[PDB]
Amino acid sequence: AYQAELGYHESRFSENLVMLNLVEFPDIKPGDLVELKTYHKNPSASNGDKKIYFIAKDFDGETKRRAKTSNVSILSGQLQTLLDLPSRSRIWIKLKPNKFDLQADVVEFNIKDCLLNRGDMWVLSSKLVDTCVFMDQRLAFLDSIRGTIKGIYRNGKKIVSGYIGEQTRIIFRSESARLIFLIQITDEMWNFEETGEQLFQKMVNSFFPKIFKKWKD
Amino acid sequence: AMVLLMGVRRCGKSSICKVVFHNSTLIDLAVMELPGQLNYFEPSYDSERLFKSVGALVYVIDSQDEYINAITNLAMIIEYAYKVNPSINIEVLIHKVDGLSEDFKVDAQRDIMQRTGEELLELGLDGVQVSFYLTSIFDHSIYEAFSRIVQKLIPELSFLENMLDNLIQHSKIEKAFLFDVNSKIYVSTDSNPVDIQMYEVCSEFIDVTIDLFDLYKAPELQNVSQLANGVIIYLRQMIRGLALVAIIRPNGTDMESCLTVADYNIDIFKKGLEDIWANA
Amino acid sequence: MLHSKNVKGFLENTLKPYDLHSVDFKTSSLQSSMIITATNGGILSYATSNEINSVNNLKMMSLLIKDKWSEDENDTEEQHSNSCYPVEIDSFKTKIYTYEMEDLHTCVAQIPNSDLLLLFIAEGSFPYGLLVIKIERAMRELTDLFGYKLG
Amino acid sequence: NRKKLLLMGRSGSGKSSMRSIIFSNYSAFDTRRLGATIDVEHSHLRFLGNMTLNLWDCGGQDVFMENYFTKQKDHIFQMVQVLIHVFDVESTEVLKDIEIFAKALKQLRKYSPDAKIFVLLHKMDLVQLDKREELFQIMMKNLSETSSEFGFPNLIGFPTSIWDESLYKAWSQIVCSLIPNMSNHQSNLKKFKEIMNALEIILFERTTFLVICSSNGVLLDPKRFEKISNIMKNFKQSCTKLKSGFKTLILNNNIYVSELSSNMVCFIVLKDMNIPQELVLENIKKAKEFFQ
Amino acid sequence: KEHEHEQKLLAREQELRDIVANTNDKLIDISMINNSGIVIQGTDLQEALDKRQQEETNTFTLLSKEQLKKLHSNILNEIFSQSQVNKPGPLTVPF
Ligand SMILES: Nc1nc2c(ncn2[C@@H]2O[C@H](COP(=O)(O)OP(=O)(O)O)[C@@H](O)[C@H]2O)c(=O)[nH]1
Ligand SMILES: Nc1nc2c(ncn2[C@@H]2O[C@H](COP(=O)(O)OP(=O)(O)O)[C@@H](O)[C@H]2O)c(=O)[nH]1
Ligand SMILES: [Mg+2]
Repeated sequence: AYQAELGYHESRFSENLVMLNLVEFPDIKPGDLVELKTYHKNPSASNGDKKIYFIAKDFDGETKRRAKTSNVSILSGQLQTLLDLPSRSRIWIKLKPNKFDLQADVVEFNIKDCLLNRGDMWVLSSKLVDTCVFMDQRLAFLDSIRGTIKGIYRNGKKIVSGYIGEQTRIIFRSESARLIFLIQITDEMWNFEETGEQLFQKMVNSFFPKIFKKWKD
Repeated sequence: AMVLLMGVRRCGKSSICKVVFHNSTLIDLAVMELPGQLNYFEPSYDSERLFKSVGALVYVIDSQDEYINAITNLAMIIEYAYKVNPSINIEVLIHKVDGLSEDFKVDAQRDIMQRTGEELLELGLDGVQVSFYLTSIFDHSIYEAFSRIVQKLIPELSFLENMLDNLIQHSKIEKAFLFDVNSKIYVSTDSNPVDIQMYEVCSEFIDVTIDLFDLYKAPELQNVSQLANGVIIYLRQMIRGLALVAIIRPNGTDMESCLTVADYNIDIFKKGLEDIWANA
Repeated sequence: MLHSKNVKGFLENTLKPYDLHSVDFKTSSLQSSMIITATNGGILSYATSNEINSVNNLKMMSLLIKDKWSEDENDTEEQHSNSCYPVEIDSFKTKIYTYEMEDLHTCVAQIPNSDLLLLFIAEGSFPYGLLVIKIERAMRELTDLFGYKLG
Repeated sequence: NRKKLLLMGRSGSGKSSMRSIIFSNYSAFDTRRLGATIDVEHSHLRFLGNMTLNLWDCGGQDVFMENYFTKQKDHIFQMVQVLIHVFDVESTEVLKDIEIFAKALKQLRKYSPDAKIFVLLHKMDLVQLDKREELFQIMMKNLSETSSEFGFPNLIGFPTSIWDESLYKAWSQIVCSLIPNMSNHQSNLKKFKEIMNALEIILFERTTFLVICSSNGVLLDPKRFEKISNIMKNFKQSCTKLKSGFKTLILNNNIYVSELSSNMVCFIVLKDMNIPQELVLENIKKAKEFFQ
Repeated sequence: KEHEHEQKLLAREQELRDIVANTNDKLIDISMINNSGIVIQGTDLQEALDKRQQEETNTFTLLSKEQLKKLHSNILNEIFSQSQVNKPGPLTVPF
């Protein structure tokens, strides 16, 4: 493992999420998958330690020229709030070289309040290759479509961040969709269950209000 | 750099003025409100000297009410504002957005931007860039918007950025703000992103400092506030109404040594700031 | 506890120069007189012979002097140094170190069996032996501050 | 050292707002979400390190108020040290409030007549600024005439609201009537003021930030204690954002705010601006074990 | 006239860059404080030797008592008398 100093930068300099100094620790080539774990042995949950995957990219010319330590720079916004670390802290770096073996199995997505075609989903998934994502990251397609990565799965574990490869089964769940209900009105609707409730009474008192409350939540 | 506040009646210009400036170039001067109702504009009714005397024009749009006519009136204002002087920075504030979701706020801002761009395309104006800010009185947004508006009217911005970057790099400072004594409008900072939580901490530190000083008067403001984890918050009044607020982390060092080196470095920075006429 | 007024008056009195009458030998007053701690080197009390900038510069000089004294206090090699004057007053042993700071003669002495330091700074024309005698007789009169530790 | 405090009033008088802001660390804007207190809500609060405060947030609604003086009269009003009756100036049934207060005074005189009655005219921010003092005096004359009838020769009142700092002063003077060894604290604070040569030294509590005692008991603001309490509460709520706790604050090397102990916060204003910080901090640290 | 303003702006850029460089040159870090090397142990004889080094054999040959014995003791007494510093009061006060 390696050691690096954490840094933050605004969107004016660079648009990438995580940037590291390529001139320091030159074991890492420009195109790699690099862990950003903040723990060196004995991981702590109460203290707060996370393993955030990302893809290596070099510093901006303006930032590298007018530099002030900070071997690794994280773009502000959502990733900084997820990591929750001060402006100068101690982090660690690995060089996991198995991109194929570290592919996430299922990456979720949300397409709320916008119509994506099936081919649009295919194109958006094609653009999301060799790029690492994390939970609740607002991806953008055509500068108007908004996404939300609500779940990354790998070997039965819901990892906070994962790597999306060629063989990643990325799904596109819809948070704003057309729904059709087909209620059967039969002779059994006025029948009574063993507790003492009619089935249509259940339908109008416990299924629909709960599903509307859940949909609103 | 006198900024002009324009908007429809009951949009919130007077309340914004009260909240900000009541609680030249850089100081918080007496800004000019302007109630602009829907009408036909008189051609050159001795308003050329007024708009030539405005450093940057600020427009206020109420997000609660219908705003298409507001955008149309704004386009009519810009149609002669850019013609009279092509060096005026034009700012638009989307006020009263406290009770809206993030998605609704972004969609409203995008719709306002598209409508303003299309209306300026219809009027034939080219080479004009209009900034948009989502502002509200109840939070920090109006302060940050006015900070950006003021920063657009200081020609010595990059040199102050370099000076603060050097000061932070040689004093173990986490984040240093060059505030002003009134309105809590921070004038310059480093290349580090402006954290909202740290900005609110520094603003309430300014309020606590000014109030505690005002409680004991009638006998150069300096303040050191150290927390439990060793993190200190420093204050030192600069030239004219400017005040420097910095958050310095000890990094496992002596508190008094850090205070001494920070005091000497900040005094050197103030001596350097004496040469440049950034005050007032 | 401590009293700032009496310590300030004591430091102001130790800023007095020397005027010898049998031999015409006038000496200037000390540049600065102050008392600093043995842990962080910050100024507890101070007094100048003759404003905020000078206070900050004196604090920086006190930090530098304490930083140089810290390594000398924890070193036992080359103990027979010509610039060390270890005096024992009232069965209390201490070590006095003299330093040269560009054009300023700085001499410090730890108050024995305590976490405090006594520092005298004068100009480059001031003799070192007179400084040693001055700080020895100053430490002779400071018996009430013996055995004082920071809270 | 258990002190039983009673917090009574009419419905919507803002008793729970006072309890939340003073003790439970809620903002003024966060009192709108508070529900209606059903029956009596007990709150065991530890003041300093030895005192505990048994504050009884009574209901104040008509059924609860009628239940207090009929069936629970032998439980609510026994072994009571301080009554804090809260009056609302927005109420249109002021005579009913005075009659309820008279019944409470009668029960307290019947059971524990050694108590200390305090009245707070809450919600005195909706009324205009010109008539606040006149309305307070008009209601206070009637409340003192009523109070003197059912025993209790003295009755101290305060115009209070949650949108200013008078609540801190009122609760500080309510609490300080129960704090033991106040004379020793005053003597030690006077000794420390003489030793450090300070203009005025004020002693607070660390958690609630209420005034405990002052050195004095250039004209200064008579309402400076409550304003310093409000400013310190705001500064503590600001320093909670930095994931840490407030420890020290020095202003112009003349106003020293430091954690004197684990239960008190000192507020020292000196006279000479040339004293170095380390000497004042060392003298503060010497007195840290003295006030314990 | 605007070209004169352009030259004025170029002079402003040079002056402001000089102002930045000037205030940048006085920045002292804690590493500079810890490893300054300014505070060095100096004796009177070593200071005289360095003075002669910058300015630029057994000279002495081995061959009243009352006057020298009086004057040495009087000089020591006059040195010790003026070093007697009397406090204006107690240093530490009790409770
Ligand atoms: N919620 C909310 N209301 C606002 C805000 N700004 C202004 N207002 C409302 O606007 C009203 C005052 O408008 P005013 O400043 O007098 O309008 P003007 O005289 O035309 O500038 C108040 O009743 C406020 O409720 C805001 O940021 N948030
Ligand atoms: N405007 C204003 N409202 C107040 C004040 N004090 C309390 N309130 C209101 O009182 C409500 C809460 O009342 P509550 O404490 O539950 O009354 P209680 O149960 O009788 O003690 C909040 O919605 C506040 O708006 C005040 O000083 N000013
Ligand atoms: Mg209640």
